[PDB]
Amino acid sequence: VHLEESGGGLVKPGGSLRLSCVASGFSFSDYYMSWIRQAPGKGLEWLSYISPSGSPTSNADSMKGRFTISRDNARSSLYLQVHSLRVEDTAVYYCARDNTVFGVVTTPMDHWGQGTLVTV
Amino acid sequence: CCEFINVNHPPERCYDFKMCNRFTVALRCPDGEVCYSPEKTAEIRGIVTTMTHSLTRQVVHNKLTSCNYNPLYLEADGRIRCGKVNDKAQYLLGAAGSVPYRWI
Amino acid sequence: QVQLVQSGAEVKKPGSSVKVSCKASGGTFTDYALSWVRQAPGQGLEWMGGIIPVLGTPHYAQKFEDRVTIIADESTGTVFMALSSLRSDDTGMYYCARGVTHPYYYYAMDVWGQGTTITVS
Amino acid sequence: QSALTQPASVSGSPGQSISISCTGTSSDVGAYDYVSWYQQHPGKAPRLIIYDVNKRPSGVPYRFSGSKSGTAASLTISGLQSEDEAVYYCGSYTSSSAFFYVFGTGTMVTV
Amino acid sequence: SALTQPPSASGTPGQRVTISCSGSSSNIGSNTVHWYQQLPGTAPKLLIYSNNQRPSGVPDRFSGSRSGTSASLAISGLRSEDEADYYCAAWDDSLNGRVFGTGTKVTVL
Amino acid sequence: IWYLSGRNQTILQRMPQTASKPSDGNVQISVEDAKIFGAHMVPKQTKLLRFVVNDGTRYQMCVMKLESWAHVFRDYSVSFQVRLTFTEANNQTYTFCTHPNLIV
Amino acid sequence: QCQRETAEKNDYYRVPHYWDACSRALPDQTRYKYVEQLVDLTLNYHYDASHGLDNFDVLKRINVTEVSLLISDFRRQNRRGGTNKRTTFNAAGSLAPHARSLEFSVRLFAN
Repeated sequence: VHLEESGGGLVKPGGSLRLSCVASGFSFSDYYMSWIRQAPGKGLEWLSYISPSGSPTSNADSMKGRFTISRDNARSSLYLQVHSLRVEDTAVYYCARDNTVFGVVTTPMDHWGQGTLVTV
Repeated sequence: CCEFINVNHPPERCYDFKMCNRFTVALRCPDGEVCYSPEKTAEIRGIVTTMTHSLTRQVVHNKLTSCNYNPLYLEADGRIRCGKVNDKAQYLLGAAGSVPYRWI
Repeated sequence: QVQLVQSGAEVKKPGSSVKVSCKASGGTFTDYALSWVRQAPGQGLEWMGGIIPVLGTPHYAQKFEDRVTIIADESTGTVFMALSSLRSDDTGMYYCARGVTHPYYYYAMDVWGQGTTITVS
Repeated sequence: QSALTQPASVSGSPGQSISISCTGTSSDVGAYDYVSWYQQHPGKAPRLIIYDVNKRPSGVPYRFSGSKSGTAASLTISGLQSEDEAVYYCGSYTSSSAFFYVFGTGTMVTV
Repeated sequence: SALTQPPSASGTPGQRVTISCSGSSSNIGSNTVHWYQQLPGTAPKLLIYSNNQRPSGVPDRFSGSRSGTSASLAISGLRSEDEADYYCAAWDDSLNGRVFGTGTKVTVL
Repeated sequence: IWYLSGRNQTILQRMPQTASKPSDGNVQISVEDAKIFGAHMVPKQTKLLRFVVNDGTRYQMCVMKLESWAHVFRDYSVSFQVRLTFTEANNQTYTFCTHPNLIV
Repeated sequence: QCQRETAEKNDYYRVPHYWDACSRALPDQTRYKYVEQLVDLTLNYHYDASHGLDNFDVLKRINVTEVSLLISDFRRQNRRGGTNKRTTFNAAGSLAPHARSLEFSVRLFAN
């Protein structure tokens, strides 16, 4: 098991950039992977997950409509795209692998990748 | 109940299910008692429904004795209640669409 | 009363096959169920398989599906065991068994043969 | 289960009544009933002393007495004599996909 | 973060730390609680993945516990490697999503 | 051709259409065909036939009992009554064959 | 008929045979075809039986599902093919704890 993220750094406000996560060690395409952003000040808030071969599931009721999660199961890769890059969206991002049992979620976030910092 | 709750790979030929706590289901399968517990309740049915066709009528009848061999409905949080005729047939235990008979 | 008579004792080299035969008397052969119970000297009893004659499907255990075959041929009350790929764990005491109370349903194990010894070393 | 959970040995004294227990699952014992018992002397074939749960054939003695409560089963042997020194097994019909008959691990009752 | 935790806690090397995570009937009262530990400067690590279940690699001195619509994390025999950040998480059906806690600080002196 | 002599008489072709309609008039047959039906039919017979059904991971063996009466009355009116009952082969209660609990 | 008002008030208690007493009534185009096929099969069998050539292959065409559904919907209401002057066909069902019976009488007339 290994999860490597990329696609961060210093991005100007008003743009859009995609954060990518690559999984390794396992290639059955049955993975319930999720993303988490964490603003500086050490606060974790859940963003979203996605079905192992299907539709994404929306954000929490704090704020919505800004985050999209895409999959490339040929690459076994996960992606997040932000709608707009507000200055409060400077944060470190984690991709997490959940492996499903019979289509439901078991073992939530037992493997986290290296966080990727986005400055805006 | 189990002491190992989410460590087993998906089983194949299970024959019983049991509720030990409000979150963990225990599937009695030929490899033993494989337990599972999801993040949420109202998704235990997604695990139990995959093995409902292997249940016999005596196991169903002793899952709820006072219901008099009527088909059982699986609730979302894993509980058993007595079925009703307008309940969904996929979530009903022991009812059938076609009787699998054969002549000798 | 129903009586059960098995075959003789057998010594088997590893990598062989065994053809254990069992005969019965004094009962309804087809309606009732027959089974084969094996015990090692250091182990308890173990149901491995059986057949109800003229039903079309002998029943096998999951530890014996690829090796044990059951034949219920001949007009008499006989039954035949062909087991392949003999190992050292297959040495033990084998019992023909049959029920006389409830037909067709494997409910109780009524009459027992005197047993045979299959020894592999 | 792969076998009914049964004690290793019970060594009650002569002149007393002893109880042998048997715990199985709710898909083997307590759902289907049919809790059979078997007797083995060291040289002899196994012998059915109790079938169904409490039915006792005319060919076996009157002293045996079997019962089932919940998923557990009991055999009370009253007035122990020297003939009872034997291995006692349990057995049941099952809904298991692996096999059709479950056999207990056997208790060595030594008098 | 709709799950409420105290901001910080303090301890002694070899002592016990009790972390409380509170919620309502919509998030803990229906769905499980998972505790995650993040050491300072590392990716977060799973500590308890059910109401009382440890993964492989987590020592037996970490223990999870449950009370109604709330959860507790107990660390026995505190060391310097336990000085991290701890986050409780639970699924909410009303909001339909995963909810984390505010955050706890466990300081060992 | 004794077996083929009364194979296609009008009563045996009219009764399936009579049982499948709410009304079939007041007269359908004649007296010679009624005499043929009286000559070609046994007063009573009963058969037992055996069928297995798949109950979960197990099976249940059951019996159809099919008994029938055939009669011709004094007013040259024919009758053919059939009783078909289902039983469990060892007299067990609330089984799969007695109560399949079908859903239509 | 089915007392649906108090049959399902309790979620764990049922009177026996709740399912067949309160199932959906069969459509007419299905029920009448079932009755016609059953009458044809039993009539061909009875003719072959009175001849003595026991052609029991026609009993293999009898469907257990169809006959059990006919018993289920004939139990509460007895459908009849009754003409205004005299009855021609009628049927009834019987449900027991240990048995499940279907009865019908077909009467043709020459007057």
